[PDB]
Amino acid sequence: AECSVDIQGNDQMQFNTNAITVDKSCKQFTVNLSHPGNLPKNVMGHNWVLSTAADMQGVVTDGMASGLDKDYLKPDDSRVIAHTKLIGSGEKDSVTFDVSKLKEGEQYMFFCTFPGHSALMKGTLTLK
Ligand SMILES: [Cu+2]
Repeated sequence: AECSVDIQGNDQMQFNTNAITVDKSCKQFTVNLSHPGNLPKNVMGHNWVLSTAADMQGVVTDGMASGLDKDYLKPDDSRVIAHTKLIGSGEKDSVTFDVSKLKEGEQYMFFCTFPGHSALMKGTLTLK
């Protein structure tokens, strides 16, 4: 089983994957995010945030009102399962989480919470 995935967030406000499959055999799953763009995090910042499909809209909405200093995330938001930090050009960050935090038959969504980005920067994550 491949228990990790390398994802990129660029200046065109896009992730390089629209779907992630987490194999059931994995105990932990790792997401390695990088920013191959030229723009700084205050204008084109990207983070990889995971939540259930049902909680996405809430996380994104409250996230934007939180500000840059809060990584565009509502402090202690229980709806967030896992997340990388907000990164800009030339930066990278990884996040590892327990696969047991996920369940079969529930749709998950990964997305960037920087203002307006989730319009394009989002995708599905499923446990199979
Ligand atoms: Cu972004």
